[PDB]
Amino acid sequence: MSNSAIPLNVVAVQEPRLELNNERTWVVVKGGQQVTYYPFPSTSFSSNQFNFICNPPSAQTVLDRLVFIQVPYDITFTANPSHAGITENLLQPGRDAFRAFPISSITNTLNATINGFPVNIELAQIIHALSRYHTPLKVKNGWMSMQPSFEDNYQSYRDADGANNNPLGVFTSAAGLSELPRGSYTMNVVTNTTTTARITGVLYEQVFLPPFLWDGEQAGGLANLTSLTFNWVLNNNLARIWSHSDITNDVSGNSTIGSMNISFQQPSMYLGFVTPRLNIPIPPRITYPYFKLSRYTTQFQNTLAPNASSTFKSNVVQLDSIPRKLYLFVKQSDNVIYQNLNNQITTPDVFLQINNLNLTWNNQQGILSGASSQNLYDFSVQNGYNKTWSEFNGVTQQFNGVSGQPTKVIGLEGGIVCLELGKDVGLRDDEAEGVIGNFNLQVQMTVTNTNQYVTVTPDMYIVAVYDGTLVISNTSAMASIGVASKEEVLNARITHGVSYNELQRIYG
Amino acid sequence: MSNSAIPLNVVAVQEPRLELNNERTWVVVKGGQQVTYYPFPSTSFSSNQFNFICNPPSAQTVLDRLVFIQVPYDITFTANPSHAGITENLLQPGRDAFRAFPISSITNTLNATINGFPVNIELAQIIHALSRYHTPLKVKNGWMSMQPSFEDNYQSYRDADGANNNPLGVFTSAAGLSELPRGSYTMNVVTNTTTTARITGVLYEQVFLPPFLWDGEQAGGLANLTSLTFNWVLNNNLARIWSHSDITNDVSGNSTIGSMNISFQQPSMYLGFVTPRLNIPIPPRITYPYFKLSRYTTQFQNTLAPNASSTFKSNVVQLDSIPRKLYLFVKQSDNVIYQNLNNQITTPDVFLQINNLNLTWNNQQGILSGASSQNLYDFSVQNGYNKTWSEFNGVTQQFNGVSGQPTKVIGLEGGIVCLELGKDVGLRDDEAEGVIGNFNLQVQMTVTNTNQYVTVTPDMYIVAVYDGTLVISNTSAMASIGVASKEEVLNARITHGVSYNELQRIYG
Amino acid sequence: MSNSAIPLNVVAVQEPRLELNNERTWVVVKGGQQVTYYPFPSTSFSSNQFNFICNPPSAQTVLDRLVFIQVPYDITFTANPSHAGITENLLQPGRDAFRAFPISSITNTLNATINGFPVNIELAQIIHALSRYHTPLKVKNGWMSMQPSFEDNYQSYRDADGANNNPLGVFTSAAGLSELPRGSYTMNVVTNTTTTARITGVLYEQVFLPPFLWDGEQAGGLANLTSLTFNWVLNNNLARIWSHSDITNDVSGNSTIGSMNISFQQPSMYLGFVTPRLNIPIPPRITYPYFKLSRYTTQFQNTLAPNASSTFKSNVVQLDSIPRKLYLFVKQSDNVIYQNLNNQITTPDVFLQINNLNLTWNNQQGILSGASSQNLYDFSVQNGYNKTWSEFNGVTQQFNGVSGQPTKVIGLEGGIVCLELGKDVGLRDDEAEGVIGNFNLQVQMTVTNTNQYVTVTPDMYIVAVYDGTLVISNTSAMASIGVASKEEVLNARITHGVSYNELQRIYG
Amino acid sequence: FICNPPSAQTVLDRLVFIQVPYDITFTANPSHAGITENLLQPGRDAFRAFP
Repeated sequence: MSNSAIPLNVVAVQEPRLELNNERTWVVVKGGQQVTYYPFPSTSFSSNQFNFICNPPSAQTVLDRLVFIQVPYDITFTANPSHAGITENLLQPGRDAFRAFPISSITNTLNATINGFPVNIELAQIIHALSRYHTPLKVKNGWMSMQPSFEDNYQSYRDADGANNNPLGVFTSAAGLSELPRGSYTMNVVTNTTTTARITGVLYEQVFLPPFLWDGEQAGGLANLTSLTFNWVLNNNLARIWSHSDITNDVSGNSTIGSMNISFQQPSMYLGFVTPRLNIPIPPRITYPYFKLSRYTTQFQNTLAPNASSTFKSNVVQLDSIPRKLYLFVKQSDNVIYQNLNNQITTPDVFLQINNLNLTWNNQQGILSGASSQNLYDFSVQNGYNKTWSEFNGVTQQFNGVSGQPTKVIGLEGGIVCLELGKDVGLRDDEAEGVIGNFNLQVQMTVTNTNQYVTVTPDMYIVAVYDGTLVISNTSAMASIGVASKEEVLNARITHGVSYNELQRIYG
Repeated sequence: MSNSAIPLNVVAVQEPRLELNNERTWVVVKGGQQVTYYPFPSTSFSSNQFNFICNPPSAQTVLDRLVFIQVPYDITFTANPSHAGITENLLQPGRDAFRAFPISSITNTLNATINGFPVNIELAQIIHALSRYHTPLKVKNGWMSMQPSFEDNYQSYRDADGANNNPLGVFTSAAGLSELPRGSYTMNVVTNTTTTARITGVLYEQVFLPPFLWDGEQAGGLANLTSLTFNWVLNNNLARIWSHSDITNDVSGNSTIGSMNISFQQPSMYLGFVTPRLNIPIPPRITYPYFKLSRYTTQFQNTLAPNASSTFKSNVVQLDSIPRKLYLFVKQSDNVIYQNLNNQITTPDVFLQINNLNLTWNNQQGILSGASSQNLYDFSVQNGYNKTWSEFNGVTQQFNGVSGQPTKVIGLEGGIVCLELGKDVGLRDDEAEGVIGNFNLQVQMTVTNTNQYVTVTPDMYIVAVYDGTLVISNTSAMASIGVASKEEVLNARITHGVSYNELQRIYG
Repeated sequence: MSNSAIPLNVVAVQEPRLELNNERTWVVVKGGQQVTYYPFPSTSFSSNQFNFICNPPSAQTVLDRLVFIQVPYDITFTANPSHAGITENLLQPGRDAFRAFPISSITNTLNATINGFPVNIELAQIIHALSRYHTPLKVKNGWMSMQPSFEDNYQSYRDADGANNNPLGVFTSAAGLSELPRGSYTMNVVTNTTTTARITGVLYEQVFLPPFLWDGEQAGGLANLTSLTFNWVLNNNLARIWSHSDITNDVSGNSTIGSMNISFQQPSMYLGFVTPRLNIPIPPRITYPYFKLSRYTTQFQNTLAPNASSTFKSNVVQLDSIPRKLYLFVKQSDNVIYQNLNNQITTPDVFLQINNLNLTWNNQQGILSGASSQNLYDFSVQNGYNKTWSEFNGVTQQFNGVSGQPTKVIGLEGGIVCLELGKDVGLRDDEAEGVIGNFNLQVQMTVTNTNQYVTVTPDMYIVAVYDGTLVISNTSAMASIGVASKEEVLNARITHGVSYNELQRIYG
Repeated sequence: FICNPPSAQTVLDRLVFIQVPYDITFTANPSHAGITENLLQPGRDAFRAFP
């Protein structure tokens, strides 16, 4: 073992088939009596907003972390003059089902308040970008399963048809043990005929936003609470619920659908209070890890079309502590596409293809000054991108064998680049993930439009996410955002106790 | 770090791109010399039952856990009178296959014995429930691979044709890197015509039993046995092996296929016997974990069709130990569907969707009642259920273009629950999962038949599993269940050292 | 206690739902300042060979391990007389793509000298068999996604279309969240008509060989080089880079395609150097792991068609030391398939099916003699083979319903049996996977041809990874095999601390 | 009907009932036909109890 260059300690291991002797230990798994599910109905729900107020039955019963809300709906579509003619029923087999995920993609903001202190997300904007990280296949089949979940891979629905991974298709055509397309999801059709269609059935969505979870892995649930309350509020159009594919759109211009009407009925909310065993006691005061996500958008001009390039820069945005990570991407601008039921229904949620990023921390100019666009797709994947290199930089050259119509090109969805802040960006001496505060950040990346058909006005985004502890001791909830001392983030002993692979799990 | 509401300890770990220093030892992996595999041919195989006896090469051998049996078969179908025609070829491309898993669904029971003490899980029924449960896609493409294993997901084959996820499809049409359909299994067809078919082949099955694992993890193999012996008994019906879609049959319940005859030849099992290094000694008395499964059933003789709901009580059952975990699924009941070749060959293995399951403990009444079928699906995907929410509570719409024939619904698959008691049942203090004191349960559950065409008569199953240690020593095998004493569950010190996500991989 | 003498220890773990006390420690993640990536364009790249010279900035700046090289390319074709004609575009919708992975398959060898001492791995023949091995579904969509990736299942491209997993096909037809067929990759198509076609893109390639990677699973990167240099040499033929399917070509028959010219444009590597922070200091000399990939090959004069079997009887190859792993397969021979192009493009890379393997490793002289050909597959899969058993030993029955054309069999690739040395082959006591000695092995295996059309002329392969540590201390790089000694290997005390799946990860 | 108690300090009285407005259309099959009496008959027609 020694005798080669440096000497090294020697150790031996056992091929797994035979331990055989090692100390065997019998382990009993304790769990407090009375795990029960209590469904609260909504107090004071409205078309554009819902409200709940749920009290854990008693102080000292731990409430688990996964929660969700089921909301029954309805819809009616109507044929409009004068799309040149309509033959056949408005809804088609492979043409249309919900956007993914339907309820939250309409939500403006979701605020929840716990033990008297409020904690909010901004759901409408974050989710599609947040959704690609970092669901392994196993976990897209996990809890994700409840709402429709197939992310829109295609840059314009029209071209999707008629394909095997067409994002909105019938349950058949899914290949065995995979993600089923959005059109698989079930609901009644009261009636469906030319000139009119009515449809109805109850659909679930998970509450997102920390400390509530939506992933593989469980964790210790909040207790001891005295209050809770979950206020939604949904942005005003409500046409973004449904999807469409423009193949069926009339040749000159117009659509079959305009216009549509959406309901909701009282929606319940499902949570689970687990009281614990008398003998084992639970601390008087206790601390949970809580993240806190923010968005910053900046629209740019002029629009680029049909597939040309340009550059964009952002004004300096100053933050209060290094965020855990920072997402970036360039979406088709919202100010456009909120015209018309038609546009809102037809258009997909995919980004524009980043051909190079250059960003700058205060006092460092040109981080990743000349990093391969492709090399950006290298990390993450490292933080969990989970979609082939072809999705990233999406354009697929597909050719046809006949004389002599030229071969058509498909836009395939741009990328969303995420750099973990301490690890990938690089960071000065005596600074760390939750230290405070006040550094400036400015990012100038360049984008190519890929989408063939439409002239796309663009827009940039940034997302931050902050590491933060939150102590909740009944009755109150002080949550601090700078939890590490500058002089104690320098000179902390290192440790090979925990592998950095382990931290990859605890996420939000 | 401190300066929080509570002071917390600090440690620093580095990003993985540079460790870079630590004490990195070299490591020799030393497992015993002389591995080998024998092919024991079965003395006294008949048409009803197979039976082998296998003794280890000698003392000082550790038999490895993975065991499997291979068995050359032969089948002749014959066209029946007088559905004719009958035009075209008996057997079609994506209409016929084996049923998955074949030689396991036919066999009644599989008793083996170690050192004189007989362990034995009866196979029929149980396999179909367990198969779905613990396997993910990485495991499925491992050993599980040998037998046909694309488990049925269409309420009836009739509609199944011909989507890219048809359970009995040809190997072409299964996406790359997914579960392939049952018609991909090599069998060589000496002839296929109208009025005649004959197929020769050999097929592998994985002995399923408590001691053996059938999943990829490998753990110490049974040392140190002197004798071993297997025993399979096949049900006399034996036509259950083949599966065959409805579509071709007609005009009215006339199926082409009736009736075939199946023979077998000379089945042989394979065991792998390692012998450990002479230097390193193995203890004279070892203790393995040993799980014991046993299914209780009550069939009620009522019918419901095609989509009505109702409810039934499973009926009292007394027990001495609380099981580790318990499954509960209402399936289509076999007293019907065994008469006629017709029913026997074409009816798929799926179960009925559940609306609400409500269990009652001993004197509890009780319990877990108020949990939406939606919430019932949360646990488990937590112990690994591996299907979407779509397949569970399975019934899905399909849209229909052209005017004005109505859109048609498609039944998908049944939902099969499972709740490890301590984790999901809730339990009175002093009662770990696997002690011994007297208590009894009954389970009542509402259910709906979702399949579209046949009157289906239900029944129930409750499959419990008990934990205990089986101590193998030379020469004998004591088995103990309820190894903990009731006083001992109180006053057992909690260890943070072990974690719960580990115990999911120790199953089971 | 107790109750299972020998009585065992009892520890009680908590439910995952509730802890709720244990040491919550805030973990400051820290990695040194200023990561940066720089693209190294080659000077003296030529169409036949190309080579880059790229040192790190200084000593004491850790160099990352994943490196990759992108190469812009230009290809034109010409219509081949006298199959003509010949209607339709040369290229076809799903009859043509890149062979995967392209750059490596065409390149004869590749040498990357570290800190002055050269390390090289013939790349042309090794990669195809090593590829199938260590890649899960997660990783296939991870880094490796960058080049065309989808591997060959069918034995003759001719048959496969139109199949949902036919390896060359447009993006549509590929189901969601899976390995996509090689057609979907990008290439600007400038002109395509009968009698010509011109195409150009920029295609990526990971550099392969140790210490670089690969499966990430990122690890401690190389520090501290002073110089680093890469050369590739590319086989003269160069036509091997394209694919094609036999279906298009004429009956006799001539191929529609011959001939074609390929070029390159500046092609450039990409590698990023972190630099460490002032607080934490990195050692003067550090030791990495490192493996080498030998290849030994022997070919036989006897041919066998269309689907008959025989045996060999491999030439004795003598091995320098016990090697970590061995892969041994029988492929179609390289002597043929380098003449006349048509076959050279048409032929796929799949192996032949193994019926019995029996090899004389260490005076045992019978090894795996009587182990069922199925059994090898399973034991190998314990090493990650990631392909369903059906495809290993590939031959598949597919029948039809038209009276009365005979059913046809498809050839489906063979397997590549691999056997880790301590775990599978067994070793005389006193032998470990590192230890230097002098022994030689001679394989002896039967093989059956499966593909229906061509007369295969077979040949053997045997690949092995040696194990040893390499120590980089500027400016030096002594590498050593056989680091542990024989007196040392025996007597080495075994740990229970580290386990075995850990030793599964550090593969390279 | 998902309804919430007003204060949770107010006892809820035990008798509860619902009311459903409803609408039926009858029509005659041919044959039996015909038929010459009103499709609803003075003494031969009612709701089943309790409907």
